[PDB]
Amino acid sequence: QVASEYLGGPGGDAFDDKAVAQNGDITRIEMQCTDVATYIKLRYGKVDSRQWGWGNENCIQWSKKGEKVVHELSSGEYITSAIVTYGKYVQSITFKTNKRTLPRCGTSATEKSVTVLIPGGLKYISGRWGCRIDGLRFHAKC
Amino acid sequence: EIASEYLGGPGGDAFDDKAVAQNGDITRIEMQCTDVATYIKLRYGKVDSRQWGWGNENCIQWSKKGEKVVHELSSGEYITSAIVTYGKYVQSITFKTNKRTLPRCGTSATEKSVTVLIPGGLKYISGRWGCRIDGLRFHAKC
Ligand SMILES: OC[C@H]1O[C@H](OC[C@H]2O[C@@H](O)[C@H](O)[C@@H](O)[C@@H]2O)[C@H](O)[C@@H](O)[C@@H]1O
Ligand SMILES: OC[C@H]1O[C@H](OC[C@H]2O[C@@H](O)[C@H](O)[C@@H](O)[C@@H]2O)[C@H](O)[C@@H](O)[C@@H]1O
Repeated sequence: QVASEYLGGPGGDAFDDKAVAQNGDITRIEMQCTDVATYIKLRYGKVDSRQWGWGNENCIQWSKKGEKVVHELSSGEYITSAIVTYGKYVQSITFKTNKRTLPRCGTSATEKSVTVLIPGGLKYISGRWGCRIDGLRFHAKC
Repeated sequence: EIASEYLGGPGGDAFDDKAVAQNGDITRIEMQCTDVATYIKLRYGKVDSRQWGWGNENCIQWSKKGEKVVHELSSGEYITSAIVTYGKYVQSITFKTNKRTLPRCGTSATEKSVTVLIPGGLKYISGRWGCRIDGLRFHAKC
């Protein structure tokens, strides 16, 4: 499908939820959130992706950890906007759906900012990960 | 049925290319470009819309005119995203296709920017126009 630019840095390892996303529309957003977003894990239909981020509890050597944040999406709800601040890593993520605006994951929003609009709803994400979210790319439905 | 938010201001007159777009897939982008974009005019198959912007030469009282740019799309090329900078008016537009990033229409600016994904490729545009492009909305094929 159509996809955004890659937003972030060259670290970590690549991930791509294309296949897992064939299980269904995004139904849930799970993230780990402190002054930065340290992982993301979407649910596609009934099937969670892997935890993309916070690879190891010893990641606490290099960033804060944060708290788990869960956003359950209702039937027919889809992500239509992502505001990302990023540099070497993704710093913060603000999602908005066709039904509501979700709180920012990552209280600091000082890095370069980009707003990606996804008419019809986000289908899935790809990017890079390790102890944090090194970068993200947003994929539309066609 | 999939369409972006409207990006721009309340001035000008509404336009909508839904009917003329029945003439075919977009084959050409014509714009007029100075420091800002002053009109847009897509070609649907063989058929142009009316010129959306630079209503008449008196508009030189309020902004520069600019020069005509034409991007010819090859068969099978479709517009997959647009980076739009806007406020009261559309300031600049950078179109991207499945094959290439195209030149921006308009130069650098301080206004708000968004990246619009256009799932399945752009079908047609709507918006508002007068002396320039008051706003744009992207209607996708998905
Ligand atoms: O996902 C971010 C980052 O995770 C891993 O690196 C963790 C830290 O390793 C230290 O050696 C380094 O000084 C820190 O900057 C790193 O955050 C992973 O190896 C790396 O590729 C990822 O970018
Ligand atoms: O599409 C831009 C604009 O075109 C027309 O207005 C031209 C200018 O008129 C002046 O009176 C005004 O002070 C300027 O801001 C305008 O650019 C049109 O009438 C208007 O609706 C459109 O917004």
